[PDB]
Amino acid sequence: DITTLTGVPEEHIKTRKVRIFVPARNNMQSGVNNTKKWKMEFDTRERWENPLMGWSSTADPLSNLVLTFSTKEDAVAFAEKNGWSFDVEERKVPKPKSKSYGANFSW
Amino acid sequence: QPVSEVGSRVISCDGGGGALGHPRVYINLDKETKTGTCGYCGLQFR
Amino acid sequence: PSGEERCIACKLCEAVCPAQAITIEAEPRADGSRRTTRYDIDMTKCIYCGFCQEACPVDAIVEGPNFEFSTETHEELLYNKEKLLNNGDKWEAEIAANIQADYLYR
Amino acid sequence: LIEVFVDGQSVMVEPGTTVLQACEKVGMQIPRFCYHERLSVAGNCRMCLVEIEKAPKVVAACAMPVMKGWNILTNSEKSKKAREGVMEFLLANHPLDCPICDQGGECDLQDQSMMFGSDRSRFLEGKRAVEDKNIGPLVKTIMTRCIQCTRCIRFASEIAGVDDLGTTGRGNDMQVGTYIEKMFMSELSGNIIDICPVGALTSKPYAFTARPWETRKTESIDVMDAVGSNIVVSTRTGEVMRILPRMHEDINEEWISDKTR
Amino acid sequence: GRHDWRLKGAQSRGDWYKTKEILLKGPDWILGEVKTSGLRGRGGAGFPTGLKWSFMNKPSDGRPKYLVVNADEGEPGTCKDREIIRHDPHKLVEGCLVGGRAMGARAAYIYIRGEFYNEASNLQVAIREAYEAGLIGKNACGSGYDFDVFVVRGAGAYICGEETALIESIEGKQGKPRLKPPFPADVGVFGCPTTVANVETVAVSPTICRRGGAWFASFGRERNSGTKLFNISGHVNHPCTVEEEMSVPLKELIEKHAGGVIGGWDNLLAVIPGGSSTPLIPKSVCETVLMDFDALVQAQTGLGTAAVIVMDRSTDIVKAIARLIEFYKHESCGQCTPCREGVDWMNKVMARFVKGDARPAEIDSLWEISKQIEGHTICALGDGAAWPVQGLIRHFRPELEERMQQFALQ
Amino acid sequence: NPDTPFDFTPENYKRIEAIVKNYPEGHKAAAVLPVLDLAQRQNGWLPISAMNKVAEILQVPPMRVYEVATFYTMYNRKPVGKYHIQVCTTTPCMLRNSDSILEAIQKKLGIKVGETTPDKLFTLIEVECLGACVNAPMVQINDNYYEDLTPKDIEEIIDELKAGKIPKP
Amino acid sequence: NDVVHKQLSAFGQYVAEILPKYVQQVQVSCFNELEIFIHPDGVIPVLTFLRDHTNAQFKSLADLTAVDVPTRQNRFEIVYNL
Amino acid sequence: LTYRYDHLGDSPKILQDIASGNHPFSQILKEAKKPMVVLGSSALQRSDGTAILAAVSNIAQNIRLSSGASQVAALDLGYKPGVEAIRKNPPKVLFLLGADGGCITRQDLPKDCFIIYQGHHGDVGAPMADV
Ligand SMILES: Cc1cc2nc3c(=O)[nH]c(=O)nc-3n(C[C@H](O)[C@H](O)[C@H](O)COP(=O)(O)O)c2cc1C
Ligand code: SF4
Ligand code: SF4
Ligand code: SF4
Ligand code: SF4
Ligand code: SF4
Ligand code: FES
Ligand code: FES
Repeated sequence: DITTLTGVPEEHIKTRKVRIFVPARNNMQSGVNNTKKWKMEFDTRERWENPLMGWSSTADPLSNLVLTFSTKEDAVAFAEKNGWSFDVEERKVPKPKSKSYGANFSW
Repeated sequence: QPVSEVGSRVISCDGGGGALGHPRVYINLDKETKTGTCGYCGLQFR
Repeated sequence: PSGEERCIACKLCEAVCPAQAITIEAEPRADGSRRTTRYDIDMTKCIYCGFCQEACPVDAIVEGPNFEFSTETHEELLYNKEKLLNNGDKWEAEIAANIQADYLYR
Repeated sequence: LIEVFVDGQSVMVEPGTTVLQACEKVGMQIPRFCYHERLSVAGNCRMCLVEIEKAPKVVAACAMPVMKGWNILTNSEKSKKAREGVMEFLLANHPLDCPICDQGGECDLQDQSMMFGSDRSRFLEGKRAVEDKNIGPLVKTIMTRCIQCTRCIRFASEIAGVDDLGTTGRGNDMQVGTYIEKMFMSELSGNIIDICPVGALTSKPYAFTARPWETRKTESIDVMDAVGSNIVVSTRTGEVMRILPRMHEDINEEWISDKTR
Repeated sequence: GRHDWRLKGAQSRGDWYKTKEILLKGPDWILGEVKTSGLRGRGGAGFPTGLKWSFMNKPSDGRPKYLVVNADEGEPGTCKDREIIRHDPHKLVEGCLVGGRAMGARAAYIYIRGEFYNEASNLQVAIREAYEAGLIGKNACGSGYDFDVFVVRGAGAYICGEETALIESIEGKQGKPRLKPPFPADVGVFGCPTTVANVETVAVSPTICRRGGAWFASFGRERNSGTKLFNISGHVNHPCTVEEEMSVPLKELIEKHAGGVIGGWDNLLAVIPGGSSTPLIPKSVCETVLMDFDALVQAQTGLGTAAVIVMDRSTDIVKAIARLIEFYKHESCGQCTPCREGVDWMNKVMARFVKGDARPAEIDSLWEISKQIEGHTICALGDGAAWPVQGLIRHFRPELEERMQQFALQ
Repeated sequence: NPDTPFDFTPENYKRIEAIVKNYPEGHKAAAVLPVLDLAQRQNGWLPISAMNKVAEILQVPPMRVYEVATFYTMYNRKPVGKYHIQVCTTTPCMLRNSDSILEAIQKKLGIKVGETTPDKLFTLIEVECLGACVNAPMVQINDNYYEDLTPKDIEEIIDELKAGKIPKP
Repeated sequence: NDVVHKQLSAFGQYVAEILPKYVQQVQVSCFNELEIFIHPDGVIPVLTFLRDHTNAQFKSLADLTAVDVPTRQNRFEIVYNL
Repeated sequence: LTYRYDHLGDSPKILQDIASGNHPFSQILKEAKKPMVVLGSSALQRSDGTAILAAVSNIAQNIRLSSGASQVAALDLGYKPGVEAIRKNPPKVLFLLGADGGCITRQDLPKDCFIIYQGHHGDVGAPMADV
């Protein structure tokens, strides 16, 4: 634990959680590249609206933060070094599937 | 604006001039039941 | 020249400004043409780099020749869409003159 | 299960199975359009051409099953010239609509144009363009941006089960639009807005409202059904924009309903 | 074989005779009689026909095995099958029975162009007589083997000339040819294994089964075995169908069978063997090339199924090629992209060429863009559209260029 | 042709069954192409209702039927004239001067290409290789090749068309 | 240029042999930039010799960059130009 | 439904009949590998839902002998009956969302008009609910 070393206010090592996962493919895309490699998104908090101009004014210190990884164990251990609450999720690689142009012409 | 009409078929609308208007686009006129409004220009055709 | 506005909310002016001064919120025209609802910008954050000037495919937003508009109150800096149009109305012969004199080099 | 060489390294690939699936197994990714797993293979849109280790002419990656210790140079120069070759053809008619087309943020055709397609244009004539075919409350057909990966029909006949829409005509002028004005309503009509390769078919209700690089993409699950399908909700800052399916083998698998969408 | 299309006329060809004997209830020897005959594809494929048919030899697997003659009149310059079917249905029928037996095939559908209505009808009549004599069906002209012919009509689709496209045309699906590797040899119509053959091949097969197949081998070059019909057309004195030895030089067959060239001009000029095959410059065309297809391969050219397009310089070559490419552009379904869009592309340019409005540098790109299609489309029609143009760029460049500048003066 | 009306004659049901027999029992869809021809043989034209009718007969979805109706050239969504002229346009006839032919007929009717005569009896159409390539300029009008054409000859044959009889000459 | 890539290569080998108590690897970025690794304890001794002549009279730090990376058993990754 | 499938008759009829193997369909159900019987939630009401469940359960028993939202969550934690059939009128109902069941009847309301409504739309439940 390195909580004292980081200047981070207690609130945000406490009352919020990281949410490790390998990101899903954008489904509009047929691409696969961005899918791989663990990342460490935090939970969303409140974000209201600017009384003037209608801007999405926001309070939380660290909403936009996000971090890539090569391995999940490294990620969990990472947050543990930070003393972080976490929600590890499985890599969900698609099952391989059989394909056949001629099966379309059975009968 | 008056609706421009041409006896041909497909036409190209650049929004007026070359390289000062919207990207060149061709507005089809397959259906005479409706005008051919330009995507960017907003100018109808038939 | 038709009197129609040029902007078509391809919204990449938002997507290329380094200061991200721009904020856009398009909704469909009743006619069904793409349009902005609240194009806005704030000179408080804009750095006058002229990336927006380059970026627009329909050449809508333009970095105008006017260089003086120092003002009393911060809230005035944060231009609304209507304000930009009024600036486009005030200067149009002028701007069209510059672009006319310049575009070949682009 | 047969040994097969992806460009260099040996791979003990499953018997049969398409060359595409082989390189997918090594993880290298062939450029694609018309093919789609959870759909069906087809020979159109020959953007997947790849070069055999020895046989002089390239073959569609999703066509030929691998066998007998094949080697395949995905990065081979002749393959690359092939891909540029095709891409110029696809771009020979797709209308200059990127700024307005609502697919503009992530249309696969753009990225394929970047990664592979030659940058100079060298078409110098006149694009064909065609009238719209109105279809229902939802989908905003535009066509013209159509590239005849039949895909959507292979969606309809093979999953929605409706075969109302289909290809029509020959050569250029052939159209994936259904003949006759009749509206196509179905419960899986919404998912095509996902499936459609380009902006030729995009959701009217969400149209114009937002751009892909903007929205944050939260993961969760549907509630309109107790079926509990996984999803990617997408919000442009403090407000939901659009829903998309998130693939999951036990349930939705890349699909989603429609009332939920 | 031109005279009397009825069975009475087949008697001039000697009818069936010992055909019942040919049915020894096993292809095999006749199959060998085919393989030894050295016959190759008359569809312009040129594939070893006996080898081609041997592929179906495998013990049934229980799915009924079929046969489908590729009868069509789509290619330009090609009117070979017309007078044939109009004047000798029966030998074609006998070939259907013999070769259908060669597959052991249950049946023989035969697709036609729908334009051939009247003789699809007369064919239907002669086939009806074939049922009347007990020649076909149960037992079928002796030997006791059942076999079942049919003849489908078409409807204005030259793409159906391609075999897999035709198979796909049969089920009521559009003439959109299947992707490889499944084959009619593997999965043809419906789901059952099938096969396809040019009218020449099937009509002449029983004659291989009577007169020696080695006798077939005797003619032409050994790798260009046998004989073939030769249409002659274009600037020619007496245009006509003429079957002939494969090895025959072209100036020979023209200046003999065809009534000769109209002058020494065209001898200097291009003359196209078939259509999809490229035109060739030389005053020494035939003087070099021999009509047997391999000799044309020496000339970087296909046989084109032996249709012949004589072309005098009274006519500009460019107008002809352009109109040809128009003929392609109207027809190619377009399911595979490079064809669908590239062919139209080439037409769009050729228009500028006949206009002569094009800048010269374009031609290289054209020749370049042709390369892009040249191997890629899923079926040969795109390739067939591709080649001739490459030949034209290979050759008659100055005509093009000078046409360009002379327009450029304006 | 507002989705109405159409129905087959009984003799036609007879014929279509007689040819539907020609296909293996597992898949009747193969019957689609010939059947349309008969409708074409009947109406002389193809109202959409007829397509729906055939579709209902073979149980196949109407859309596949439309695919077939459109994909081919011989079918005719627009009404044809009592004599639907159709004529070679591919190069070998051009080498044999098909131009003088088409120009002769055009000089006659005054029709320009695909437009019908107002009398609605003739419909000129330039046509891709008829496959009768061996022979001189050629024309066919509803399944009837005419050959060794001379521009006056065709005119004479339009005359004989008005005489109500034709050979195949 | 091939030449520079050669000289840097050989020189990398040269130092690799002169003092291999710690040079984990002497990768040459293909655009002519040599860059050896060091065990963290080994910093002073290497750099020391790096000023000291043999050819390594690489005087003056250009910089002391500190690339970060969340992964890895130890995240921070220090770098010394010379 | 889009695909070919056998159509049956009426509840107790075809159900209890196949359950007693009166239906020929019961036979094909017998020879079938890993049989799946699916019963919709809609059937569970229909006046006598329990009877329908009993019939389908018997079919399950037969196969084995031969051999060869706001719903499933509550039953994961036993909130049955779940149905409003306990009543016995009980004052002060507490809607989580009366937009659904508020369409039914407000019969307890004359006895007690009060209804806390913890919804997220003004639909149905809100207008007929205090607090
Ligand atoms: C009348 C006719 C038209 C043909 N048209 C085409 C065509 O348009 N495209 C094509 O690729 N092949 C075409 N072919 C060739 C077929 O694809 C097939 O390979 C051939 O007919 C069979 O050759 P074989 O008779 O030598 O076995 C045609 C063949 C015939 C007889
Ligand atoms: S570029 Fe100019 S016009 Fe196109 S969207 Fe951004 S601002 Fe609106
Ligand atoms: S001015 Fe320069 S910085 Fe401010 S928005 Fe336009 S481009 Fe981006
Ligand atoms: S979506 Fe269609 S139009 Fe918009 S960019 Fe991608 S390709 Fe060009
Ligand atoms: S519909 Fe969607 S898939 Fe079918 S062609 Fe048009 S774009 Fe490609
Ligand atoms: S390849 Fe090109 S031409 Fe041959 S069939 Fe497929 S599309 Fe038609
Ligand atoms: S997917 Fe291989 S051809 Fe389009
Ligand atoms: S050449 Fe034109 S029809 Fe035969």
